[PDB]
This record gives sequence, C-alpha cells and structure tokens, in this order.
Amino acid sequence: SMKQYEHVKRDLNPEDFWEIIGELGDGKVYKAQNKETSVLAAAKVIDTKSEEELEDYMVEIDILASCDHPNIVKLLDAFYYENNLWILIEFCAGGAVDAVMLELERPLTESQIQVVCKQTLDALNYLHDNKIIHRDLKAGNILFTLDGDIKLADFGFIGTPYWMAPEVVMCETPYDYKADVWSLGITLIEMAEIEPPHHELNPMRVLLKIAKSEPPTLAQPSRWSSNFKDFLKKCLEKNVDARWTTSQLLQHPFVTVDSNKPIRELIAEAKA
Amino acid sequence: SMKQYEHVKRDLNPEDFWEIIGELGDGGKVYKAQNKETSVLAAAKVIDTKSEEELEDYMVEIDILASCDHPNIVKLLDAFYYENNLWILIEFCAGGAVDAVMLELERPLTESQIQVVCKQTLDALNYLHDNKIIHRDLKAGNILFTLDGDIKLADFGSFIGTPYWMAPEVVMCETPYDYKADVWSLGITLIEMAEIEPPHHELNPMRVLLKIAKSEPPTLAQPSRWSSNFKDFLKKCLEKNVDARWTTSQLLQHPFVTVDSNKPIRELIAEAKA
Ligand SMILES: COc1cc2nccc(Oc3ccc(NC(=O)/N=c4/cc(C)o[nH]4)c(Cl)c3)c2cc1OC
Ligand SMILES: COc1cc2nccc(Oc3ccc(NC(=O)/N=c4/cc(C)o[nH]4)c(Cl)c3)c2cc1OC
Repeated sequence: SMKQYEHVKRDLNPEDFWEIIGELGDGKVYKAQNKETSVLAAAKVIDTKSEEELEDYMVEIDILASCDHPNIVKLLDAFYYENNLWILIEFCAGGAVDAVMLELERPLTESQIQVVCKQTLDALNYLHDNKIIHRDLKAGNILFTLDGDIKLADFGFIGTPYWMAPEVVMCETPYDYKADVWSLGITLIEMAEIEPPHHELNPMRVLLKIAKSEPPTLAQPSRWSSNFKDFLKKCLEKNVDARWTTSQLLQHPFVTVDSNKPIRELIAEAKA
Repeated sequence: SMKQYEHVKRDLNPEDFWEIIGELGDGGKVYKAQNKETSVLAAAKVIDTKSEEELEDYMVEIDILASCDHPNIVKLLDAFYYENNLWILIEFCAGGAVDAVMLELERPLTESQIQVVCKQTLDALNYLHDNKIIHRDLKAGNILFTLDGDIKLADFGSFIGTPYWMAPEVVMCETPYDYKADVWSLGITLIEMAEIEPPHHELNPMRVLLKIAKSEPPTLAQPSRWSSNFKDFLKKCLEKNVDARWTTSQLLQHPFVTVDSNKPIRELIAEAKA
C-alpha cells in the first residue's frame, strides 16, 4: 500500500539543475552549485556500464537517502543520464581530515581528535541503532563542515587492510557492528600520527599482524592523556565480546567534550 | 561499503519477547502486545505468509516503515519471521482510529478537532512525499489517536476496493508521480471527519466512481457550519486538475494548518472517557 519511488532520477540531464564549478579531489569528485537554490554539493560521476552494477550502487544510495543525522552526510540528488550515475551530497567546506593533515603536514591535536571522536561516535551509534554498518571508517571518510563539525561520508578484490578488524581477517563468526568500533580505534591513531598503524608494512604482512599481534598502540604514549589511551584500549580489543559498543563508548570520559572550538581553529589554519 | 541488515528477525520466537494481552480489532486480527523486558505496548499483526513471493512483498512495506522517523508516523518496534508467520509490531496508539471514535460517539469531529488532525496528518504526509513515499490509502481509519492528544498515521491494509477516497486521475487512469492523489484523499478525509461518512456514501459504489470521474469536486453537506479557512483548504485539496491541486508544501503555508495546541483532541478524548 505505501509505495517508495526510486531515489535516482531518469531521462533528465543533471546539469540542467547543477552547475559544475570546479574539481575538489583527483576518481574525480566535482563541486556543484544548484542552479535554482545556490546550494553547494560535492558530485561524483560514476561510469555505470553494467545495469547489474547500477543496482549495486542504488543499494548504497537507498541506505544514504534513508539516513537522517547531522553527523552523516546527506544525499541532495541522484541521476542516471547518458550511462552515468551522478551522486550529489552536502558539501563540507573544511574537506576530509586526511587532506587537512597532508596540507598542514601535522597530525591532529588531542583536543581536535576528541571532538572528531565524539561526533564520529554519534554518527556510528545512529548507524548501529538502525542496523547499518559503515565498514570503511577511516580519516579520509570524515569531513569537516565549516562550523567546526564532522560529517561521515564514503568516498569509495580485498582493498587496503590497515583498518580491518581481527575477526574479519580471521573470518571469526551475528552482526559486525564491533568491526566499525575497531576501525574507529585505528582512525584515532591515524589522526594522532597522520598514517595508520603498520603503514610501513607490506599489505599482506599487515593482515598477518592484525590477526596474530597485540592491538596497536600510540607510537609515543607520553604525548597523550590517559583518557585517550584508555579509550583506545576499549576500541582496539581483539576479543569481540570485550570490545565496547558505541553506546558504552559514549559514556567514556574521553568523549565528554562540549566545545568544537579546536576544530574551528584547525580549519581556520587550513583556510589560511 | 555501507551495509544494512534486515529489519525482520529469523529463527527467533516473537513470544520470547512480546506477550499477547488481548485483541484490538477483528474488523484482519490486530493484537495488543507488551514487551516482556521493557513493558512497552505494541499493536501486533500476525500475517500468514505461505507464499515466499508474498513475504518479499510485505518486507518491502516493512523497510519503508523502518526508515521513517517522524512524530506523526507510527513507528515499527519489531518484526519477526517464525514458523511461517510474519509478526509486525508497531507503536500502540491508545485512542484508536478516528473513524471508530466517530462511530462509537456517533458524532463527527468539530472544526477545531479537524484542524489539529489536518495539521498533524499534513506534517506526516509532507514528510512521506519529501522522502519519495506515497501513502495511497489515506482515510480516517488510518489516523490513530495517542493518549496525549496527537495523531499518528498508520496503514491497516484483481479487486477494485472501495472508491470513496480515490482521486479522479486514478479512476480515469490518466498518466509520473501520484503524490497529488494523496492530497485529494486528504480532502476526502477532512469531509469524512466533518460528517462521519465520506462524500457520496449514500450512493452505489459504481455511482461513486462515475461521480469522481464526471462530477464537480465533492463539497461539505452544510457549508454554512464551517469557516472559510476550512472550505478554502478543501478547495486546494479537492481540485480535479492535478497541476492546480496543491502540494503538501504549498498546503503547509495555508492558515488552516496554523495550530499551536492539541487541546481540542485532548477534550475529545475526555468526552469519550466519560
Ligand atoms: C572541500 O573538499 C571536499 C569537500 C567535500 N564535501 C563533500 C563531499 C565530498 O566528496 C565526496 C565524498 C563522498 C561521496 N559519496 C558518498 O559518501 N557516498 C557515495 C555512495 C556511492 C555509491 O556514491 N557515493 C561523495 Cl558523492 C563526495 C567532498 C570532497 C572534497 O574534496 C576532498
Ligand atoms: C485502541 O485501538 C487500537 C489501537 C492501535 N494502536 C496502534 C496500532 C493499531 O493497529 C494497527 C494499525 C496499523 C498497522 N500497520 C501499519 O500501519 N503498517 C503496516 C506495515 C506493514 C507491512 O504491515 N502493517 C498495525 Cl501492525 C496495527 C491499533 C488498532 C486499534 O484498534 C482499532
């Protein structure tokens, strides 16, 4: 009885409604501006030959379209036109966290990590609450807004192993919510040190290390608070049942923060 | 990379987690259930799903409901597939359906009461339309009262069915989107709340189809009893030209749906309780 129409428009030119006004990253992500509202979007134009592949993407689009949280990036539009799939999502002016680290040539401060951790955790907890796993949480997928806030995105064969949880590597089997928590732990170290743990190792050797080795730690413990190192121990726990949920982590003192000023200042340096 | 798990539990007995108290409607069977661990109240529907092709058809409706998050739309609390039954549990709305209240009390709603229901229902519908969902069966039987005096929109469930709420363009099979047909049905629902019965209720159902296709839009039986704001709101809903008929976004700007209080409905429930 209740019917939901498709989230991708058809037989309509995207550029009738959005002007491409530049390039943001090098596949290619574009910057677009709505011709009627002036709203800014990031746009991705993915080549969709296989109609079986379009259905595979449209699944990810449906999940994104149904999400409604301030710390998860919103889908503004989607089109199928002349065999391309355009995805337009809310523009996050501060850019990705990894790009900020590469531009400034510095890791984040603990104060900055703290804000990102708390907001990312709010996003993730909402996903988990709605039976969604992110699966690719890393610093490259955390975006800064302009007001100093985080939005979680997904920029896009086994792939890169650095953020993978031991139970996924060891194929230990109902749900994989905890794997996102592990990845959050790796992401925090990545923001503290620019690169994730084991970055210097061959990808095959990293799989071995994740399966066989003690959880990764910060390279220089004395530079960081006990709250932070403790928070890491809860995320980077190899026993899946001992590893904390996002709901438990929200009660941790490390994410008892109030101001987003560290991030406002970080993106004021980046803008200069 | 993002993955969504299924909204329906499997290999698990629903009655491990929910106790059936009693029955709510035998108008299918809707049950009243209470969570064994939280004490939360639900309405439960236990639908027989022999056909695996039918289960997929229901699971689609469950996904839409699970993704909705609005105060004026009924929330899915749980869903199970167990021993060939599909259990659907949704938030319990203690006041029941609007049509049943009118039939029990033997009176229509007042304009003040219609105004609250219209505004809240319009917030729900506008949210649906915004998210590319059409309700398709908007009638007074699908508007539920809460204890507090609010509305939640529900859906109780080659045959044609009943015609009274059908839009002219659907009857005349004129055709991309049918958002406007919900707006027409909203108009019919308002008259239904003003008069208990929908327009043309006294006519043969075939003659109702004829009337919808061929006649001037339906009107209130006694226009002098109702404000100009209300009748004007109706004219925007019950416009046979689909392009002239207002969207829910346009209707939200209408003065009829500026309301600051649900007190008319709280008082309606206080009459019913007496
Ligand atoms: C200021 O600098 C940037 C700002 C950005 N603001 C918002 C979005 C940006 O890039 C994207 C990141 C992810 C997605 N997509 C996404 O999250 N989901 C999907 C899912 C599928 C199948 O298709 N895309 C998109 Cl569209 C764009 C940005 C890239 C920038 O330059 C670095
Ligand atoms: C006090 O009296 C009642 C109170 C009620 N409170 C809440 C819900 C009630 O009935 C339902 C109404 C709708 C649905 N379902 C619904 O809205 N959607 C779906 C979606 C799918 C696939 O399957 N049903 C259900 Cl379960 C139950 C009620 C029925 C009553 O007695 C009249």
